[PDB]
Amino acid sequence: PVRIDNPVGGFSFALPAGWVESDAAHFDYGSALLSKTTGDPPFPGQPPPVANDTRIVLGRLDQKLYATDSKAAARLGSDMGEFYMPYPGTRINQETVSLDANGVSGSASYYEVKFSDPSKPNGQIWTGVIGSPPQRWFVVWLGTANNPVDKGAAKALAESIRPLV
Amino acid sequence: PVRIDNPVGGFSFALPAGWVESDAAHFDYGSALLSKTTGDPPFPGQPPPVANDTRIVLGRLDQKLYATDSKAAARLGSDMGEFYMPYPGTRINQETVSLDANGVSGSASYYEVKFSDPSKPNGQIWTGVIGSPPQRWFVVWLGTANNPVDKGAAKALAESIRPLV
Amino acid sequence: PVRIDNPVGGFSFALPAGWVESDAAHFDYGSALLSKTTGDPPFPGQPPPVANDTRIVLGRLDQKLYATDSKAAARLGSDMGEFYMPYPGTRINQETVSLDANGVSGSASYYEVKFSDPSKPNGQIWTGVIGSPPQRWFVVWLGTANNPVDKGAAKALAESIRPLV
Amino acid sequence: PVRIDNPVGGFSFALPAGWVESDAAHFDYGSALLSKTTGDPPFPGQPPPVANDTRIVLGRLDQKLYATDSKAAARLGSDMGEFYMPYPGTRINQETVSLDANGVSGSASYYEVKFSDPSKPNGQIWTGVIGSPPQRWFVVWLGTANNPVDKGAAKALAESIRPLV
Amino acid sequence: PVRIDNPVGGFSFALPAGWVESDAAHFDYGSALLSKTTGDPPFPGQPPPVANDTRIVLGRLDQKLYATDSKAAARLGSDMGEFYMPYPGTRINQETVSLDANGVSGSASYYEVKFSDPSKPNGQIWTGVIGSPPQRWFVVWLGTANNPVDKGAAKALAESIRPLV
Amino acid sequence: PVRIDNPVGGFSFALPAGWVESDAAHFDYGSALLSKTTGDPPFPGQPPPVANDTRIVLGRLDQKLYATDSKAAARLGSDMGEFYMPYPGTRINQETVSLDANGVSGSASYYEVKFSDPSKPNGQIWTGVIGSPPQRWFVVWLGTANNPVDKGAAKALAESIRPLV
Repeated sequence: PVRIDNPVGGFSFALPAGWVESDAAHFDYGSALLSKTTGDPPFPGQPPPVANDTRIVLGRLDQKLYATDSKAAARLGSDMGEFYMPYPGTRINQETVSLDANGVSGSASYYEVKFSDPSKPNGQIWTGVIGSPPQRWFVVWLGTANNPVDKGAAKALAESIRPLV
Repeated sequence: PVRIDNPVGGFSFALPAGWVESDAAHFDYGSALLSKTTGDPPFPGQPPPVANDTRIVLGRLDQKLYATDSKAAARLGSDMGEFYMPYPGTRINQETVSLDANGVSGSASYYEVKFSDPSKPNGQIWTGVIGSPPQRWFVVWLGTANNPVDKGAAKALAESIRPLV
Repeated sequence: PVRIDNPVGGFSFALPAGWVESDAAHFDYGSALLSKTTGDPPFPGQPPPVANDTRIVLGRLDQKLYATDSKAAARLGSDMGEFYMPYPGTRINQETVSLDANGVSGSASYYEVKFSDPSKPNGQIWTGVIGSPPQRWFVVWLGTANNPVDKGAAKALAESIRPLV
Repeated sequence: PVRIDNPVGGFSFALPAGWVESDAAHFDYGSALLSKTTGDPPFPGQPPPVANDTRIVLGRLDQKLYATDSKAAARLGSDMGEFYMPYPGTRINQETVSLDANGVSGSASYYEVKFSDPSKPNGQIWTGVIGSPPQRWFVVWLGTANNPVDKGAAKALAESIRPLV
Repeated sequence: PVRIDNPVGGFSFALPAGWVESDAAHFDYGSALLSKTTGDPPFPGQPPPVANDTRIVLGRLDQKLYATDSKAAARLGSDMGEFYMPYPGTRINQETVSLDANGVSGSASYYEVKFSDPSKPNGQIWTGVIGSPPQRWFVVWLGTANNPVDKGAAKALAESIRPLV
Repeated sequence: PVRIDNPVGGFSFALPAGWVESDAAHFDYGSALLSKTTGDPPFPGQPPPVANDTRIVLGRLDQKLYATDSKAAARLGSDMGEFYMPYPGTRINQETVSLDANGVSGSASYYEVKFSDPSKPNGQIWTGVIGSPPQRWFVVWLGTANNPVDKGAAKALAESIRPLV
C-alpha cells in the first residue's frame, strides 16, 4: 500500500498496483495523472514504458463545477467521454456504483463505447465523484477492450481518498 | 506574410497576424499549434502572453482517418468539438465553406455552441480539410464569444497551405 | 488552510487562497513559484488559466547572500525589482513591514513603480526575508495596478513559513 | 520522400517511412532523435504512440571524436552498444556495410546481442559513420528481436545525408 | 558558416563558432537563445555541457518597443543589464559600435559592470539593434570577466542578420 | 539533515550536503536524480549551476531485477558503468563496501576507470544495493578525477534510506 499526498488538492490516495505517476505538473494545481507500466522493468533510474490506451486522472473537483454526487458523476462521466473518446459511438454496459470512502460517500458512472469505426477497439470509462460530509474529488479511469478498466481497483482508488488535515 | 515550413507534415503555411507558435513538439509529428498574443509585448526574448480561450491546430490529416473533403471536415469538426468543448450544449449558426488552396480544394465546417451552463461563453469552432488533387491537411480554429473565430483568417490560413516538394 | 512542504528548502508554507503552483522544478533546489488563477475553472484534470502580470516566488535564502533582515529585505527588494521590472521608472508608495512568523522574525520591503513609459501599468513588489532565531527564507510577491500585491496576504504568507524538522 | 534539415548539424536527411521526430531539443546541438509510430493514428494534432524498444539517433560526429570511417563506425558501435544495451551478453550476426552517400563515403557496423538474461529479447544495433571527401555524421539505429533494425532502411537513411551549403 | 533561419522572427543569422541553441521554445515567438559549449564533446547524440555565465539572445524587436537605433540600443542595453545583472554596481568601459548588416544599419551599446559585491566577477553586456531601411532585430551577448563578451563576434552576429523573404 | 520522501519508491533519504534534485520526473516512478551545485549561489528563486561530470541516481530496485546484495551491487555496478561510461577502459582501485542502513543491510561496488583515450579524465562509480530484512533500493554515485565520488558520503546516503510506512 503506497499512499501519495496531493497537497494542493488537499487529499491523499493509494497508488494502484502496476501504475506510476506521469506528467507531475498535474500536482501543481491539485490533480494527478497515472499511467500503467508495461513490459519488463526499465534500466534502474529510467522511466518505465507505459500503456498508450489507458490512464487515470484524479483530483479536487472544483466547488463551482457540477448536484448530488450521483448526478455529478454521471455528468462528469459524459463530459470525460467526449474529452477523451471524441469519436462517434454508442454507450453500452452502463453501470452506476455507490462509493463509500471511510464515511465520505460518492458515486461512480461507468460505460463502454462501441465506436462507429469498426477498426477502433471499444472504449471504457469509469468516473467517480466522492466527497466529505463540502470538498469533493474525482477519479476517472479510462481504458479499452485491450486494457480494460479494472472496476474493482477503480472503486478501491476512489475509496482510498482521504482529506489532508 | 510569414511562411512557416512543417517538414514532417509535408506542408508550409502562412502564420496569421497576431499569432505565435506554442508547444513546438507538435512539429515532431507533422502538426502545429498556434496561440494568439495578448497584451503589450513581453520583455525582448521572453514569451508573449497568449489568450486562454482560443487556439489553432493544423497538420497533416492521416490517410487512414476520414470521405470527400466536405464529409471529412464535417466529421472532423464534430470530433474536434467533443475533444475541445466536451460540455453539453446546442450547435447554432452552422456554416460550410468551400476552400481552394492554389488548386488544392477542400471544405470547412463551422459552428457555434450555446452551452447548457448559462455562465459559460458560447464556443466557436472552424474545421477545414484541404487536399492536393492524395495528401490532406486539416486546420482547426477554436474560439469563444470573447475571442471569436476569425472566419476570413481561418479560410486564408487553410488556403495558404502548400505542399513541400 | 493548505500547507505545502518544500523539503529541499527546509520549510513549509500556507498556499494563498486563489493561487496554485507553477514550474515545479523550483522545488528541486528549495524554491517555489506560485501563480494566480483567473477565469472559470478549467476542465477537471487540466491546468487553470493564470494571470500574466503577477507571481509569487519563495524559497530558502542562501546563507552567503545578503545583513539584518531589514537591510536584507531592502537589498533583495531592489534586486528583485531590477530582475522583474527592468524598465526605467520611479519608486513610490514605499513601505517597510515587520514580520513575525511564530517567533521567527523578519522584515519586508514594498514599493510601487511608476514607469517612464506612460502606457505601462505601474508595477508593485513586496519582498520579505524571515529567519529562525541561522536559516532564512524569502518571499517575493510581484503585481501591477491591474493585479495588485495583496499586502495582507503577502505578510500572512511569509508569517506562515515554518522550518521542517 | 520527406527531407528534414538539421541546421546546427549542417546536414539534411530523408525521414524513414513510419518514423517521426522525438525530443526536438536534439536539433539545438546538431542531432536528431527519431521514434517509430505504432498502432492506429492518434487524434489529429496529438502525438502518435511510438515503440519503446527501437530508436534512431543521428547527428554531426564531432571532429575531435573517433580513424578511418570503418574504424570509427566499429568503435562508435561498440560504445553505443554499451550506452544503450548495458547488460551482459554476446555479440552475434555481426556485419560491416560500405556506405556511399552521393559521393561522400562511409561505413557501418551492425551486430545483434544475445543477453545473459534468458528473458531479455536480443538486442540489435546498426552504427554508421559517413563523411564528405572533413565533416562527418553518424546514424545509430537501435532495435530488438521484436522491432528489428531495418538494415536496408538504415543504409538508405545514412546514404540520404547531404551537407547543407 | 552555419546559417539558421528563424521563421517566426522573419530573419536568419550565422551561428557563432563554439555556440549551440538552447531552449528552442524561443523560436515559437521569433527569438533564439544560444549557449557556449564547454569541455570535451559529449557522447554522440547527447547535449554538450555549456557555460553558466554567458548567453546570447536574439530576436525580432517588437515595433511598439523602443527611437533611432543608437537610442534604442542604449535603452535596451540598460534594460537588459537590469534584467540579467540585477545586483548593485557601476558601469565601466562603455562603448557604442556602429552596425552595418549588408545595408541594414544599426548600433550597439556595450558596458562592463563592477559589482558592489567584491566576490562577484565583473559583468559584461553587448546589446545591438539592427534594422532594414521598418523591421528591427536585437542581439544581446552577456558575459563576465571569466567568459567575456567577444565583441568582434557580437558585431559579426548582428551584421549576419538577414530578413527572410 | 534534509530528509526527502520518495512516495512512489517507498523510501526516504537524506539529501547530501551540496546537492540538489534535478529532473523531478524521476520521482513519478520511484527514483531520484541529484546534481552537485557549483559556483556562487544563483539569483534567489533561480536554479543553481551544477556540475556536468557527477551525478547521483537512487531509487527502488525492481524485484524482478538482479542475487545476494553483494552480487546484485556488483552486477548493477557493471551495468551502470556501461550505461554512463560507455567508452573503452580498464577498471582500477576496485572496492566492495558493506552497508548497514538501520538494520537493513546491503553492499556497494566501487571502481575507477582508466580510459583508453588519454585525454579523458578517469571515471569513478559507486553502486550500492540495500534492502529490508523484500524491498530493495539502489544508489549510484558517478564522478571523475575532477569531481570524485565521495565514498563516505555515498555510504552515508545509502545508509540513510528508510522505508516509508
